[PDB]
Amino acid sequence: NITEEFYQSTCSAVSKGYLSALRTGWYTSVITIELSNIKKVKLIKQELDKYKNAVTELQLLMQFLGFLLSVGSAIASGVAVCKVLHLEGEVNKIKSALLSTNKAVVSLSNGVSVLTFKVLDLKNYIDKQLLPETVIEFQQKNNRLLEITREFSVNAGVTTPVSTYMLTNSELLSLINDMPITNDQKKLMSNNVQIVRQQSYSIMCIIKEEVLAYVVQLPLYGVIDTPCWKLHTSPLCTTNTKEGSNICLTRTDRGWYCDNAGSVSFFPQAETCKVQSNRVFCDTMNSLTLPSEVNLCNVDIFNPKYDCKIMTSKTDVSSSVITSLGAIVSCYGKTKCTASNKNRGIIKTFSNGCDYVSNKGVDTVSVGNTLYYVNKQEGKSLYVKGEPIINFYDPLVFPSDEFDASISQVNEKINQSLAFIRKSDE
Amino acid sequence: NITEEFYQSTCSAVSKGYLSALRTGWYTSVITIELSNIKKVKLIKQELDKYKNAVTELQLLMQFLGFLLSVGSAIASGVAVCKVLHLEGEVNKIKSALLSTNKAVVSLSNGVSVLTFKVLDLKNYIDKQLLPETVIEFQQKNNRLLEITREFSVNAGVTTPVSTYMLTNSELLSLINDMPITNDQKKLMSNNVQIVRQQSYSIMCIIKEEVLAYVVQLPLYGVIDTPCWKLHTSPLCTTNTKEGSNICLTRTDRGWYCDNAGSVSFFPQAETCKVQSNRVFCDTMNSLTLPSEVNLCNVDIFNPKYDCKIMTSKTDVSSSVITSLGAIVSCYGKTKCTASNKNRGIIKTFSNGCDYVSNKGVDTVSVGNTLYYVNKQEGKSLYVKGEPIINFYDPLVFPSDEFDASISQVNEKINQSLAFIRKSDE
Amino acid sequence: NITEEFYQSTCSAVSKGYLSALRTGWYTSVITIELSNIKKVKLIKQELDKYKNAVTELQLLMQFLGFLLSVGSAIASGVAVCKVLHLEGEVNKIKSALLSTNKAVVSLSNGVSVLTFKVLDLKNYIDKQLLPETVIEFQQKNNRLLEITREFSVNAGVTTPVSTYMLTNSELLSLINDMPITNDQKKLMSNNVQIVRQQSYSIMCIIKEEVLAYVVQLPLYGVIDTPCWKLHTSPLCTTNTKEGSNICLTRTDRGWYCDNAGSVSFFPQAETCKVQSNRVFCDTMNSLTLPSEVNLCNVDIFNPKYDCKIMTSKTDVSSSVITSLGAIVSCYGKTKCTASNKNRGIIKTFSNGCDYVSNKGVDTVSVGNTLYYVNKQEGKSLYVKGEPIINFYDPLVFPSDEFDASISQVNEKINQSLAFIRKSDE
Ligand SMILES: Cc1ccc(O)c(Cn2c(NC3CCN(CCN)CC3)nc3c(C)cccc32)n1
Repeated sequence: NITEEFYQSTCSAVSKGYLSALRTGWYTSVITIELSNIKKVKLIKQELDKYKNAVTELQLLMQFLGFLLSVGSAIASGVAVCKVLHLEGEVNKIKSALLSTNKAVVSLSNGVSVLTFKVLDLKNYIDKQLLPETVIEFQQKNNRLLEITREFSVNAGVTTPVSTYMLTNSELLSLINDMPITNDQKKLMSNNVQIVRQQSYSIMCIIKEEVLAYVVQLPLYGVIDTPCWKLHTSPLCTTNTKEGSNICLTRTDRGWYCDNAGSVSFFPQAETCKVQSNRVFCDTMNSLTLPSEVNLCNVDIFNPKYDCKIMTSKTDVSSSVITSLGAIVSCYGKTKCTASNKNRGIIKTFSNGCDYVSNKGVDTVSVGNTLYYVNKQEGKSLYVKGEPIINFYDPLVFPSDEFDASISQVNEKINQSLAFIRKSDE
Repeated sequence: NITEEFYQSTCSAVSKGYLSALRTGWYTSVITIELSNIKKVKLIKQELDKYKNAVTELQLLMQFLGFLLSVGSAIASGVAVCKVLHLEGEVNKIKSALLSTNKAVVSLSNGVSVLTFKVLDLKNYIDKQLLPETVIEFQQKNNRLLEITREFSVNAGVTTPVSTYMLTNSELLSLINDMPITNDQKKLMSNNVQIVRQQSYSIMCIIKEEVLAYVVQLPLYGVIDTPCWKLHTSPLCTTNTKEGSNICLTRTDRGWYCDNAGSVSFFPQAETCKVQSNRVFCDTMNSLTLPSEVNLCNVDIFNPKYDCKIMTSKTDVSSSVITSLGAIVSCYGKTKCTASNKNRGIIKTFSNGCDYVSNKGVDTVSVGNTLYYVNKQEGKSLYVKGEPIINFYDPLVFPSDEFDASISQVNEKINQSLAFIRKSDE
Repeated sequence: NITEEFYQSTCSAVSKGYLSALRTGWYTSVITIELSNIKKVKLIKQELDKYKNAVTELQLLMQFLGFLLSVGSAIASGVAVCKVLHLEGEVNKIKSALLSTNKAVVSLSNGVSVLTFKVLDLKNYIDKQLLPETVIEFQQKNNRLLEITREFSVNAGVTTPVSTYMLTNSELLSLINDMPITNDQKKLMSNNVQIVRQQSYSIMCIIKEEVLAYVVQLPLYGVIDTPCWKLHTSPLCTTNTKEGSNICLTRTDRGWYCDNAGSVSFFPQAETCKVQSNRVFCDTMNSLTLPSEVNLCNVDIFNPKYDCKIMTSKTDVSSSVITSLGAIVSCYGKTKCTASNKNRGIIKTFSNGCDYVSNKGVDTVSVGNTLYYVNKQEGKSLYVKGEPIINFYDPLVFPSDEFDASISQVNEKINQSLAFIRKSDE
C-alpha cells in the first residue's frame, strides 16, 4: 500500500501510494434564514431580546519553492454571488421559490443557477406562536441564529471552516447529495465532511426584506484517485574535518506531487494538503503545474529531461526530517544524532552525513537537544544506496549561496569559474 | 471610482482609487467587572457554582520585501497599563470613581488618563438579590463572565478580535463616541465596528479587591481619506524556444501603498491591510516609509529618482495574479493559460509571455491545472502596451539569482561583467 | 534581574537574565467518556436529542535562519497511541480498569503505560436516572460533551490549545500531580497551566463499545531554570551622502538562545517561545543545537571560534526593533526617527546610522510614519559603544546580495575579488 524510498545520493525520500482529492473549482449555494420584524410568559421576554440584538449586530456587520505560487482570490466566486443578491427583486426571487419548501434552485438574474436552502424559519415561527414546550423550540432555534451572528462578527463576515451552525450535517449531507456532481464526488464528500468543512467558506451576504442570506462556498473535487506522492528533502553536506570548508546541497523541489491531467500538480507547502488514510486533500490554488518528467529527479537528479532545483550553502548545521514511513537525519559536526526505541533505548548512532532510518522498530529520533517522534504508519521502506552527489563538486569552485538555482545553473556557473583558470596558466 | 492600469513593459498592475484608514497609534481603556466574594431555589445553586469556577480559573490565569519590516511589540502600550493597575491603591482609585456611574475617566498615578468602564456589576447583583425572573438576569449576566473567562484561558490572557463579551456593541459604540478624537474618526469607527474589533486587543490584567479588570487596546486612525493603491507584480521572462536559456525578472515592490504625510507608507504584506468598499484598513507597524517618488516605478521603471526593486531568476514557471479589476497571467513553456466566461467558455488563449485581462466579461482564469476566479468589482481597466523590459538584457551577462536587488544593482553588476571582456580582446 | 546590552559595533542587543522552560518530550494520556447507547418531563426530551446528535457527529468524524529548522511531526506520539486503541480488546482493557475509579493506569498491548482518565460518566448517568434537579446535571454534563464535539468537528479531530472541556482545571492539575516527573516540573506546570494548555494537543481517537476516547498530548519540560537570552539585530548600513552607494550588514543569528546540556538551543522564530515574567517557554522542535561558542558573536563578531552569520545588501531602508528593555533604531536616508516620552514629547532625534535607546524614560519610538511602543519592563540597559563594523569594508568589493553567509564567507569572497586586481597591475 503505502511505500517509501530513500535516496542516499540526493538525501531525499519519496512517499508514494497515495490517492488524490484536489479542489479544482467552487460550488456556491445561498443559505437563507427568514426573520420576523418584531417590535413561562417571561422566559421568552429575555430570549426574544437576544433576537433583537443579533439582528442589530448583523445589520452593523453588512452596512522552499512557495514564492513561485500564484496569487488568487479565494472567495472571488462567493462574493460574485453576493453582489447579485444586493440587486432589487433578487431577494424576493429567492423568498418566492422558498415558499412551500426549504430546498429549491433559483435561477438568478445573471444566468447563475444556485441551490438555495431555507435552513431556519423564524418568521414562520415568531409570527405563528409568539403573538399575545414552545420556549424550547424558540430558545434552540434562536440559539443557532446567535451562533451564526457570533462567527460572522469576529470574522468580518467570512467563516472557515464552515461550522454546523452555518450548515448542519443533515443540511450539508443533503446539500452534497442534491448538488450535481459525479457519484464518486458525492461519496468522497459524504465520508469526509469535516474535511469539506475545512475547505469551505461561509460568507455573510445581506439582510433585506425579512431575510438573512449568506453564501456557503463549497469545494469541487475534479481530480480523484490519481497517484500522489510527497517528497522529503534534507541538506546534503560534506563531512571534512576542518569546519567551514564544507559545502552543502539541498533539493528545493519538496512538497506534495499528484498526477493531474497529463501534467503533475506540485504543492510546495505541505500544509495546504491534508492526509486522511492514503487520501490527500489539496487545494490547487496553492499548486504549480509541472511536466510529469519532474519525477525523474528522484531516481537520477542529473537527468537531461528536467532541471532539478537545488540550493547551495556552507551552513552545515544538523537537522532531521520526519518522513511518512521513517526519518531523514542530516548529522554534521559534533552533533549527537541517534535513533531510539521506546522500551530499549538507542539502537543506532548516525555517522556524519545524511542517513535514513525506517519507522519499523524505531519510535523516536534524536538530533542534538531535540527529540522527534516518527510517524508510526505501517508501510514498507526502501534504502536506495548511492554515492552522495555533493562529493562530485570541488569546494573551491562551488557557488556558496544559490537558492533559486538548479543542477544546470550550478554546472553552468562552475564552468565559467574554470574560464578564469584559462588565464591562470600564464 | 476604482480604476486599474496594467504595464506590459514591467508585467505589473496598479489598482488606484482607494482611501486610507491606517492605524497610527493605540487607545487604552480599562474595562472592569465588579465581583462578589461569596462562599427556582435550586437553579442558582448550580449557576452560582459556575461563578466560583470562573473566578477560580481567572485567578490561575494571572497568578516580497516583508523581511525589511520593523519588529515591534503590539501590546506594549496595553501591558504598560496593567503594570500600573498592579500598584496598591490604583485598583481602589478605579473602584472609587466607578461608584455612582458606569463610565468615568480615572487619572492614574503615572500621569495616564484612561477611560474606565463598568460593563458588568455582579457585586451589586449577587449582594442585592442572592442572599437567603431574577434567575434569568443572573444566568445571563454570569454567562458573559464565563465567556470572557473562556477566551482569556485559551489565549493566555490576550484576545483579538475583541469579542462582544469583552465589549458589547452598545459599550463599544459608546466608548467610541466618548473617546477624544476627531469627528471623522468617530464615524469611521462607528460604521466599521467589526474592523475595529479585528484591530483591537483584549488583555487580561488583574483580579484584586473584588474587581476583575482587563485593558481593551483600541486603534487610532490618524491617517484617513488619503489616496491608496495596490501594486500587483508577476514574473516577466523571455519566451525562447530552448528551455533553460530563458531569463526572468519580477518587481519585488508589490503591496499596498498609501500617501501619508508627504511620504508613502508601503505595506509589503497585503494581508495586513483589509479592504471594505474602497476603504483600506492597514496597520502601520507592518509598513515601510518610502519617498513619494516610489510611484514613478509604475510608469518608468528606469527612472533616475528611485531605484525600483526587482528580482532575477531562470525559473520560467507559469503563474497568475488575480488583481483588483482583472488578472495578470505569466504563461511560459507548454502551459495552457486561458481566460473563460461563465456561460460561454474559453474566450482568450494566452500566448507565451506576460499578458493581462480585465474582469469585464471574464469570470475565471485558468493557468495549467488551476482555476482562479477573478474579482467581480466594477471598475475601468487600462492596458498600457509596451516592450517587455526583459528583452533589453543579454542572457549571457544576466545575473541569474538576485533577490534583494534593483534596476541599478543589476546594471552595475552587468557592466563589470563587461570588464571581463576587455581582457577577452587579446 | 533582567538586563540588556546594546552593541553599537554590530547593531545588535542581547536581553539576558531569563530562565528556561523547554518542551523536550511528550506525555500521552487517554481521556475517556462513557456513553449510553440509547434509542420537567419534556425538558430532557430535547436535551437528550442533542446527545444523539453529538454522537452522530463524532461517528462521522472518525469513520532569519528559520529555513534551517528540522521538519518533524508534532502529534506523531499521540497518533501512535490511537492506532493502539483501535485494536480489538484494547478498548475493553481501558473500560475494565476504569470501573470502580475515574483515574487508573492501563498498561497497553505494545508495552505503553498510559494514565487513563474517566472525566465524564454519562452511561452511569443516562442508565441510572433517565429510564421511564436532575435535568440540571444532565443539561450540564451533556453540554460539555457538545463542546468537545464542536471543537473536534471544526478542527478535524485535533485541538490546541486544550480547552477546559477536553480537560478541566481540576482534571488537568490532578493529571499533572499524578504523572511521574520531578517536583520542579510539577509546580512549573501547575503555576502556568494556560501555557501548558497552549503547548498541548487534544486528538480525537475512537468511539467503540459505548466509550468515547481521545488522547491528550502533554508537554514534558526536561530543561528548566537554565540561562536564556534573546538576541535582537537590526541592519547596519553606511550613511554616505549619495544614496545607492551605501552598503548594509545584518546579523541573521537572531532569536532565543538557551543553554541546554553543554550546547545551546537556538530558536530563530521568537514566536515559538513564550515569555512569562522571566521564564521562557519554548518548543525544541523549532530549535537548532549550536555550540556554546555562539554567544561570542555578541562581544566580538570577528572571533575565530564561531563564524557569525550575517547578510549583506544595498537596501538602506529605515527600521526599528523594539527590544526587551528598549529599542534599536536603524535610521538611514531622509527618515525622521525620534524617541518620545508620553507627557513631554520628543526627547531624542536619531542621527543617521544604527542607534539605541532604553525604555527608562522613553514610552514610544517613531521611525518614519510609524509609532512603536517600547516594552515597559523594569531592567537595566547598557550601551556598549564601538566602531560600526560596516565602515571596515570597501563598498567596491563588497558582496551586495548575500543572505546565507557569514563573516568568513564575506571575507573569503572579498579576497578573490582582490585576486582580480593582481591582473589590474599590468
Ligand atoms: C540560501 C537561501 C535559503 C533561504 C532563503 O529564504 C534565501 C533568501 N532568498 C534568496 N537568496 C539571496 C539572493 C540570491 N543569492 C544571491 C546570490 N548572489 C543568495 C542570497 N533568493 C531568494 C528568492 C529568489 C525568492 C525568495 C527568497 C530568496 N536564501
